[PDB]
Amino acid sequence: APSRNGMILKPHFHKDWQRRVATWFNQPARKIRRRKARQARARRIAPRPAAGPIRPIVRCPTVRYHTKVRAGRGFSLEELRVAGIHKKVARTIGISVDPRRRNKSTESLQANVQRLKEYRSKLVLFPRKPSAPKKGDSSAEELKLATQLTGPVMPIRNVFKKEKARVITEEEKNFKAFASLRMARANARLFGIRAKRAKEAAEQDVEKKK
Amino acid sequence: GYKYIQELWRKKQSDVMRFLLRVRCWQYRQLSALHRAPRPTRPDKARRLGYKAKQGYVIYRIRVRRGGRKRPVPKGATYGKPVHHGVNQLKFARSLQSVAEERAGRHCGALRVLNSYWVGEDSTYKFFEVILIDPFHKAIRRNPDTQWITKPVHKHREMRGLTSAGRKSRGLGKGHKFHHTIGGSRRAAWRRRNTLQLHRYR
Amino acid sequence: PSRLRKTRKLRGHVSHGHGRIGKHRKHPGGRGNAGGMHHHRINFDKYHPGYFGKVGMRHYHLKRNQSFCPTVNLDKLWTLVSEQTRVNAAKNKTGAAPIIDVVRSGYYKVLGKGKLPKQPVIVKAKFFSRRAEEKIKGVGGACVLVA
Amino acid sequence: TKTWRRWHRRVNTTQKRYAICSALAASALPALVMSKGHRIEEVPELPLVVE
Amino acid sequence: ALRYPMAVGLNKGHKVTKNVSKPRHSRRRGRLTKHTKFVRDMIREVCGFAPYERRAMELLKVSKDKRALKFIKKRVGTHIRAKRKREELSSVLAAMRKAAAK
RNA sequence: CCCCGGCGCGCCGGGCCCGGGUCUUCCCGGAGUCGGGUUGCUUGGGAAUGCAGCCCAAAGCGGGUGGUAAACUCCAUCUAA
RNA sequence: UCAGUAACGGCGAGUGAACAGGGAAGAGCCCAGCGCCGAAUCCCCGCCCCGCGGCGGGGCGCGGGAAAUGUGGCGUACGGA
Ligand SMILES: [Mg+2]
Ligand SMILES: [Mg+2]
Ligand SMILES: [Mg+2]
Ligand SMILES: [Mg+2]
Ligand SMILES: [Mg+2]
Ligand SMILES: [Mg+2]
Ligand SMILES: [Mg+2]
Ligand SMILES: [Mg+2]
Ligand SMILES: [Mg+2]
Ligand SMILES: [Mg+2]
Ligand SMILES: [Mg+2]
Ligand SMILES: [Mg+2]
Ligand SMILES: [Mg+2]
Ligand SMILES: [Mg+2]
Ligand SMILES: [Mg+2]
Repeated sequence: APSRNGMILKPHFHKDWQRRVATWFNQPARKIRRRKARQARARRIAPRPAAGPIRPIVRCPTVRYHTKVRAGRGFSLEELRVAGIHKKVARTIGISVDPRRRNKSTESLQANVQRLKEYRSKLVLFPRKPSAPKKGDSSAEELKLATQLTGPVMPIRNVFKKEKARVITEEEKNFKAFASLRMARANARLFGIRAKRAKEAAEQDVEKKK
Repeated sequence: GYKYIQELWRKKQSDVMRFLLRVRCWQYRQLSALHRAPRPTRPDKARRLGYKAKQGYVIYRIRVRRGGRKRPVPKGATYGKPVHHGVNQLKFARSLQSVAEERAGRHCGALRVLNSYWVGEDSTYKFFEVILIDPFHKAIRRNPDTQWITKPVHKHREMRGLTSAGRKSRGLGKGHKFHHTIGGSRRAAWRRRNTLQLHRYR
Repeated sequence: PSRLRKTRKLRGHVSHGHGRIGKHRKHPGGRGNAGGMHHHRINFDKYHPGYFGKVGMRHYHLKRNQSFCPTVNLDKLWTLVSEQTRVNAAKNKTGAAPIIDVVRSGYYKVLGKGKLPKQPVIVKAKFFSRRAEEKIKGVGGACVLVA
Repeated sequence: TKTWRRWHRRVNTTQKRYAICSALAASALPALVMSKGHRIEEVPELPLVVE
Repeated sequence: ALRYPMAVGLNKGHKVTKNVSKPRHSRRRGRLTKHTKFVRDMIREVCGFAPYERRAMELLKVSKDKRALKFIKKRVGTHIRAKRKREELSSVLAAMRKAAAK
């Protein structure tokens, strides 16, 4: 029975919920399991980055988030072809590669190319044969000063270009923003019916001739 | 060549293929319900479904009676609320092809089911052919392209609904149509949606 | 703390705080929100008016991020930039106007409620309101749009 | 008794820090230490620091 | 004029320089080859036509086109598939005419 | 002090005779399946989310999806069986 | 987290997801088909030497089979030859 004044609250407890109860008493006993296997992994991959292969720079969909930048899954084969890295050898120097990604823009394609250059320049390569160096391989002076990098590799940080204070012109003060918004919204909500009404104005006013 | 038998087996409404499918269906209707075939009836569809013409690969032909699943209850009398008074027009949730693959995977329990296909039907029967693999031959043990099937994880793929015809019945997949099977399966989705996560600190 | 609760003073009294005439039975009104239209109508009308019925159009596949638009008012518009930008524009004499980028702070629309300090600004934002733009002209300033 | 009883409590960080600063500001008072029971009648100075 | 990018309107959106690439090889699928066409017609000439395309052809001979399209739509399903099946069922008919014409 | 294993380095007998870049000529796909009707169950999925039975039954610049049924025309998106 | 939300529902009781985003983890691939290659491939038995307690390595057999109703190598939608 409801009291005087309160909420109409619907509790979702009409199923046998006591059987399927999930308690988190092993959360501290699994955080240590994850950390232990994360340092067994950071010891299995000795000089390779501890976070893993480098990820590209990636905008987000969904206008809620389409101004932040993120770390994608891999570098599209287009960006690998521009950077000059075979798609089957990229995965062996810790470069991430997913083929599913497209590249519609260019401002991001060149950003990820510059990213591959900034990684293939920071890359210290060890020679396949230890007792014998090779051609494309960092020299032993690097290899002795080559450490294991912690955290993400080349971390991605949202930056904003600092624009200094200008002086406002009378063309900036002439710009009616709210009117321009309501006008573009009208000219877009009405574009189809306007074009059809003018196709009718041009399909009727021709009959008068023939 | 194989694409000629392929584009031919799509004109099932033609004359030649309605003569062949009908003499096949008549001959099948006279043999046993589950009998071993000497060789794959459709060699092209068999390759497409994974049949290498080498030792160890077996083809069983099996027929199943068409129609829905009458409810196994007394005369009428399904004691319950009028919602569940249905007996006649009910349907089974597993395809007749999965029932063929599991009557083969049960009649011959040593062999591992790979896939199956349709070779004929009539008003009272549907005829399938199941591609069974012998997982202890050496043509399959040593060949590393197919030694996955010999591990104990793939026991009774069709009793666990992992063949193609079975997977087609569990409504799994990626998309906005397959939301009720996010996670392992329908019951592993149901469990996580109907499971109350009670953290330590709430 | 049970030692603070009310069932520690209720030991020894027969009805345990619940009545001699009318007992504490299990569900003497039905379970949950039962009788919203029959015997709990005075309560569902005195306290939850409009709880019964339909209104408006449905929208099947609603996605809550197409309609994302967090707003910021003019009163706390000058709080998005540092203090040495508003006072630097005070001490400024070459008429330069600081550029306040709002979508960089996390708002799309600018509503104009508060007063403004008398100095020019260049407000970059996605959507503007009529009054929010008039309060900016009336102080001298530009309403830049950014798609 | 069930096992989903609320066993653990969470406290605001600024309040755990208020409590730490209040438990340190109270360890430099001869009365608040001689009243907890400690026998410090001959300690040369309360904030006892050593090399 | 002072035109700005706008979140709304007829050309809304942040402005990027749209690059071009070779279209994915996936989209290529479905297109006929000069060999798969030869197999399709070389089996059309072996099998023939369906018992309902033998009827659609006789309905397109007397030029009862609306009924001959409602028949195909009822018999095969979607209107797009019916229209696309009728177009070829009339191209083959003009072939069986430009054949025995001489 | 015993045993197991890994990570290691030599040696033998084997393998394997191998890559990328630019042009040129070529080739490229999974059917009683998709799909439509209808029936039953299921789903938040509402002019059918999914599945299944029965009937019809494909195409290949095609096919599916783009959360309201239908026709027209554009585009996005993958490439099922 | 979205979310007790969109939606379902004698639109009553009640039921009720997904997208995006932040995290743990992080890895891809393989066929049929289409072609190219003297079937270039596989299993089994007999004998030699070793290895031998997870039944293998190498050599011989005008030894037997499977397989042209298609074995092996290249190759699979990110194109490939
Ligand atoms: Mg009361
Ligand atoms: Mg699997
Ligand atoms: Mg299907
Ligand atoms: Mg009393
Ligand atoms: Mg009593
Ligand atoms: Mg009381
Ligand atoms: Mg009472
Ligand atoms: Mg009570
Ligand atoms: Mg009444
Ligand atoms: Mg049921
Ligand atoms: Mg239900
Ligand atoms: Mg997401
Ligand atoms: Mg992580
Ligand atoms: Mg292969
Ligand atoms: Mg082959």
